Amino acid sequence: MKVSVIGASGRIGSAVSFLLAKEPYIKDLVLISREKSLNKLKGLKMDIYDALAGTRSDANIEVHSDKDLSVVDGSDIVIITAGVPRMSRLDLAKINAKIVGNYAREIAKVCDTKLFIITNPVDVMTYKALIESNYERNQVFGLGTHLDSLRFKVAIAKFFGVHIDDVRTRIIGEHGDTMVPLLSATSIGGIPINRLPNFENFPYEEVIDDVKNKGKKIIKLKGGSEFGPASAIINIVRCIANDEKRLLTLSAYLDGEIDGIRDVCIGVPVKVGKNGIEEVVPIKLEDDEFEAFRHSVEVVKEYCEEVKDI
Amino acid sequence: MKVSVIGASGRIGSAVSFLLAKEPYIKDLVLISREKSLNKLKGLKMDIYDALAGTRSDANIEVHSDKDLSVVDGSDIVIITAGVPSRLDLAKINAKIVGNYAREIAKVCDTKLFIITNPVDVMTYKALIESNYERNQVFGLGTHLDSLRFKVAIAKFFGVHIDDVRTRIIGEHGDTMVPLLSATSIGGIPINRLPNFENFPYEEVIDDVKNKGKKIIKLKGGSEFGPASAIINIVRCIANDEKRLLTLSAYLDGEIDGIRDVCIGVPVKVGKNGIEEVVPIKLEDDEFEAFRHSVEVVKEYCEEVKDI
Amino acid sequence: MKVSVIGASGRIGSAVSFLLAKEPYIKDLVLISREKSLNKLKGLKMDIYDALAGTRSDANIEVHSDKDLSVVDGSDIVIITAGVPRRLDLAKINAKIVGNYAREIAKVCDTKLFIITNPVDVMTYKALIESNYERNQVFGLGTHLDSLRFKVAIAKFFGVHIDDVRTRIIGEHGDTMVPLLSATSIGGIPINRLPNFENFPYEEVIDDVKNKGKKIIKLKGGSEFGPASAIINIVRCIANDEKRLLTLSAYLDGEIDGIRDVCIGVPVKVGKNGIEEVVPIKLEDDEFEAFRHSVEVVKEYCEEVKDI
Amino acid sequence: MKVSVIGASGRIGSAVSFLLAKEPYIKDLVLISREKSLNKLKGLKMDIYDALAGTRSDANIEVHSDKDLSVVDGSDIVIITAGVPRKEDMSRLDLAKINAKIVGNYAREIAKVCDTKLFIITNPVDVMTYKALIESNYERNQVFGLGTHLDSLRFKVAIAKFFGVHIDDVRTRIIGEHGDTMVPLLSATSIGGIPINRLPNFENFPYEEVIDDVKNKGKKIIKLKGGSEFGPASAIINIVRCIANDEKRLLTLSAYLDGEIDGIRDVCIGVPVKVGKNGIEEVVPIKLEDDEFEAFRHSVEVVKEYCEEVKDI
Ligand SMILES: NC(=O)C1=CN([C@@H]2O[C@H](COP(=O)(O)OP(=O)(O)OC[C@H]3O[C@@H](n4cnc5c(N)ncnc54)[C@H](OP(=O)(O)O)[C@@H]3O)[C@@H](O)[C@H]2O)C=CC1
Ligand SMILES: NC(=O)C1=CN([C@@H]2O[C@H](COP(=O)(O)OP(=O)(O)OC[C@H]3O[C@@H](n4cnc5c(N)ncnc54)[C@H](OP(=O)(O)O)[C@@H]3O)[C@@H](O)[C@H]2O)C=CC1
Ligand SMILES: NC(=O)C1=CN([C@@H]2O[C@H](COP(=O)(O)OP(=O)(O)OC[C@H]3O[C@@H](n4cnc5c(N)ncnc54)[C@H](OP(=O)(O)O)[C@@H]3O)[C@@H](O)[C@H]2O)C=CC1
Ligand SMILES: NC(=O)C1=CN([C@@H]2O[C@H](COP(=O)(O)OP(=O)(O)OC[C@H]3O[C@@H](n4cnc5c(N)ncnc54)[C@H](OP(=O)(O)O)[C@@H]3O)[C@@H](O)[C@H]2O)C=CC1
Ligand SMILES: [K+]
Ligand SMILES: [K+]
Ligand SMILES: [K+]
Ligand SMILES: [K+]
Repeated sequence: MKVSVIGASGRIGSAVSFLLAKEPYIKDLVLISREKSLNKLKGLKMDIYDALAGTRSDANIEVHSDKDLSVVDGSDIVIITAGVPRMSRLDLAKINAKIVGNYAREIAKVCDTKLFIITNPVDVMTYKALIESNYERNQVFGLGTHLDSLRFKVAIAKFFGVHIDDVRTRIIGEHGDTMVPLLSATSIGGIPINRLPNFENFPYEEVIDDVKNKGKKIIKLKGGSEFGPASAIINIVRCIANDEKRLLTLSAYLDGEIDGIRDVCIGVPVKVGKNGIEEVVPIKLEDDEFEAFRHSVEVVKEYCEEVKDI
Repeated sequence: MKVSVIGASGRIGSAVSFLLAKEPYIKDLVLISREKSLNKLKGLKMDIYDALAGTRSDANIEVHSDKDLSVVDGSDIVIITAGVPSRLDLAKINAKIVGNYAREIAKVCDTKLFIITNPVDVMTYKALIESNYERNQVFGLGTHLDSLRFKVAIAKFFGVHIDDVRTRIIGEHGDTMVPLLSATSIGGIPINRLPNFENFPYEEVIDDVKNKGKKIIKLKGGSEFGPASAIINIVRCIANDEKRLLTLSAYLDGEIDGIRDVCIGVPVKVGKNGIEEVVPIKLEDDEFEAFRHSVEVVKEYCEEVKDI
Repeated sequence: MKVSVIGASGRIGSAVSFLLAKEPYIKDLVLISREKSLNKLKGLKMDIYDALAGTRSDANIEVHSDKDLSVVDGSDIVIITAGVPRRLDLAKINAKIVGNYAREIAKVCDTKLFIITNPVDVMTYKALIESNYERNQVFGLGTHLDSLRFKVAIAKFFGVHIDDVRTRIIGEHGDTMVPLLSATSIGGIPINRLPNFENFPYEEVIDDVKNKGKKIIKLKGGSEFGPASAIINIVRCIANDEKRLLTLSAYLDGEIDGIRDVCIGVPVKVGKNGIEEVVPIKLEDDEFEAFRHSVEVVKEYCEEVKDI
Repeated sequence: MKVSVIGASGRIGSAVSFLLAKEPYIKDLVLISREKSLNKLKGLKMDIYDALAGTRSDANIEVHSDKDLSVVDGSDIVIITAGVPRKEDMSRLDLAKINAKIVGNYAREIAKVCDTKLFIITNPVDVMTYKALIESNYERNQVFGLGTHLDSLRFKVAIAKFFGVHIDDVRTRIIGEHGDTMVPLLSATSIGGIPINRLPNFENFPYEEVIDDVKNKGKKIIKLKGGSEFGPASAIINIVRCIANDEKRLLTLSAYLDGEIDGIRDVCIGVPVKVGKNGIEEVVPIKLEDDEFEAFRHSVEVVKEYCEEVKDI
């Protein structure tokens, strides 16, 4: 497999590149940056190679500028982590829709691939990448409410005193304040947490608000999330690599699977495999959660229109 | 961690010895068998060693007989996979086997006993009584194996990676299972809230699970790799103190409806101290009743093999 | 990746199937046996599925007899473990088995043939000829396993992790082995330079490495976990195009001292396309002479089975 | 296992915390920082936790400051990545004097709390490891640094990218100082176990150029990206794994010598060390060639001079 990370010079880009080179199935890895940042990537290449030596891993890392994206040909996934530093949730959306749109257009002129969008707003940037690439919807997806579901997993596991991996929850909709945390998909060991001791003392609304404000807290404290997002990305790349056909949650295009909702890219239950988003699974939603998903689809559609012509 | 396997010459025993030797935490593995089978273990130690050479692993594998169980001293866990393949007959014969091994082990050291011998929910109770060990240290691999088989059948009907399925079965490792369809979820999403669940043949699936052990015994001769890997998950949770909610044959002292004096498959939080608590999950109505029925039948068998 | 295991009902074939399904790249695994063992395979498929559920792995296992080998088409690799277990007579018996299998596999598709049947060098040669496959596509697990056994012996005498040891044995998987002390290392450090090499019983250890197969057969009934894990390493090298310098039974076409028309254990670069290169390392005169003798006997046995 | 990373707010420290949290044997991870960097660690703990949610891992990350180091009590290892940024206007002696006080104060206060292993990453790593062993008054088997091992992995990268081989198939050793007095052991350099002198095309290996590159690779990574993080962090994890699972592996680390090599004593320098549950369990005295052994004597002499220069800091 060959994966090209556009934005490898950044925080998430560099972490994703190192974790990706370690991945056994990743043979070739193309690190793409703006020409000015290319030296930062040279030092990433060296650093990653050193880690590969101390990880019993190997990869052909390959550092290029963004000038000619023909270096991404043969790549099965092009992870776009490139984003301007932040200026509202709409303003950065116009700047980053410019960036992601140009990257998707040029990538599509060069080859056919799966575009993994990490730039924020991730649902709007995934929609912009799909629009400008003219790629089929199975090929363009963004890491969205999955990172939120991982932060939720942490909160639940720490409260219930279990290995973080034993918790498995799902949050759909916008990677933002209009999240739709599915408490019916929240379980420790496959057992719904409502049926577990002390769920009555679980501060769910506090925990969900904290989950919503965790990205901001990490920006304010360290300067931005890097390892959490990067690990979440390696999961998706591994699913695509080994055709694992897994029910995951990704920002993908809806075309009537869930309540006839179309013309948007939002967090949805999807079956990921070698062909990207193979199907948007229409999981049965409670009435209150389905309403919240409709609302997040409304806000995301408004934002998507504000950058459709960018 | 030092783990001793009693019955390593068997199907499950040899598979579990190879897998445990590969585990990084396992530093000392003590294989044990009847003297008449000790040579089969001497070969096993060799073959596993070569496997360790080709898996980047290392382990100090000692091979001994069951005549001096002092070799199990220092064993964090002792996995008893020893036993012969009439139900009350297998419970009585394997109860002599497991009870003797537990008594002798308890005279050597204070370890945790992982009973794999069948009837597992009864051999686990026999091990606990004949050891006098604290309840938290004796546990058995019961409904967990059945839950992995159910996991397979679901993951194939719904066309997902098996590991995206996560289910749970409680009660007896036997025809009185209590499968928790309310605790069956793909991606955390209950199957009841998933497309095509209507056409999921739950009843056929659970019946095939009930007899999958007998069908492997008929086709291959006995479950070897499935049971072994299931053992390694428990050994890992104990070694790394993962404090995970699993399902094991464990002693009940009233955590679930005052049910006591029974070792049965239950939700248990497992860590460095074996069974750390019997978590009383809120069961459904039909489920809790099939669980009291499984506790009833299992208590019958435990009585039938108490004077053994 | 799709791999077919021809001979999966066997001891080695079953361990190889369980480990191959557990691998993340193996998406399809086609287990093939004679009709008389097809049921044994359908319980292996079940048993492995149960392990895959307990190993967070998944795969699509397909069980078929050897009657119609069209079930192997699409395989990147076909691992032939089918073979009468254990001299020249065994070569003839298994040359018929391997020759017919390679003939019918080559009539079904073009694939890589990983040959485990013994005499592995001779059987790899017979597979190459009877399939008319390219020489980069046919290879066997030969002296690599001897090197892993030498690895165990060295690591134990020197008190180091088994994986810290790295040695090379070339030539035949047998009594014409050519152990290369010049390549035996610990941490990359040649063992001669290490402390206490003067006390290492090299000749006794190599004699033991040669007879280790015979001893595992006498004590347990045949090697399975060692050879299976070794096979996994080779399959993984192909599946990830690791381009690792390994030792495998491969066809020589003059890379080493103009030695040709033989499939013998040699240093090769394994990758996506199989034997990408036979690397002619600098062998001492003594080692090279032993390699020439080994090649001689292997060619004698290869001629004795040239029409079988 | 409980590992305390002092200096986790940095590049090496944060990378190492993330990897250690993922390690299955790490149950407690204590991240320590200056009081002005504690927020940078509370963001780190969160980020790593999210990573542990997406890596099927779990750990109890506790975030404290360097004021009270009674928080590291119970640690099997304390990895000190604390160090000053090497500004261009800083000599070797200047950074040695600056980081000798940092490492010495941390060693003294960590010893006042408990008895643990001190994994020194701060450069000059040999001199800092020596200062930490001295000011901790610990057993010499318990204090050890990451030195020529990283230079060895970089040599491995340069070898495996020249010979067209997987990186892990190359195994080489560099002993001596994590610096210009390095002693690369071409005797201990191999591919698949085959010494590389016995390999096709060793004639054209630019070994001397390669070694000068491996000697300046850290400086180049600093110039380009700002400092290595993943290389040293992964190497650190390898050492922690050998200690935790008692693998008894022959590694190369900065360790104290008490005569194992030609009566060379009173120096923490890069040497072959069998690492296990008890840190440096033996300094293995491998048979170095004459030129190699002279170069090692030289590296020891220079490192002893650096140590005398920071003996009273
Ligand atoms: N929803 C999710 O899952 C998450 C999404 N994110 C998003 O991912 C992005 C990456 O953030 P992060 O990497 O942490 O921060 P960085 O700012 O460190 O990454 C910025 C990267 O984007 C590149 N870049 C900046 N401006 C432009 C431009 N005008 N044109 C092209 N490339 C440009 C930078 O190159 P240079 O080196 O020249 O600056 C650098 O490669 C952010 O947009 C962030 O919002 C963040 C966390 C989680
Ligand atoms: N808990 C679970 O989910 C499962 C448990 N099992 C149970 O575990 C046991 C092992 O099954 P399996 O290994 O597959 O079958 P095997 O018969 O292949 O293994 C038998 C093993 O038990 C030992 N053994 C047999 N009889 C005695 C005896 N009288 N005293 C002491 N040791 C003895 C044997 O030693 P020797 O070779 O010397 O006879 C050998 O080690 C069975 O009781 C089986 O029912 C099996 C599968 C599922
Ligand atoms: N070089 C290596 O690394 C090693 C290679 N080996 C070799 O591999 C072979 C298998 O070893 P092992 O599995 O332990 O032996 P087993 O006897 O345990 O299994 C034999 C397997 O070979 C198949 N087989 C036997 N005879 C025939 C035949 N006439 N036609 C087709 N298939 C046949 C069997 O099918 P069925 O089940 O129907 O009988 C079964 O699949 C042996 O030849 C052995 O020498 C073994 C160890 C080390
Ligand atoms: N042994 C090897 O091969 C390698 C060694 N290193 C060495 O390890 C150290 C860390 O490198 P790196 O993390 O990349 O550099 P950074 O500057 O990125 O991080 C420096 C770290 O050291 C801490 N620190 C700085 N000054 C002091 C002080 N006076 N007292 C206590 N803590 C302090 C910082 O905390 P704050 O946030 O307050 O600044 C921060 O945690 C350096 O000394 C470097 O030379 C690095 C790589 C390889
Ligand atoms: K890789
Ligand atoms: K081990
Ligand atoms: K698989
Ligand atoms: K951990």
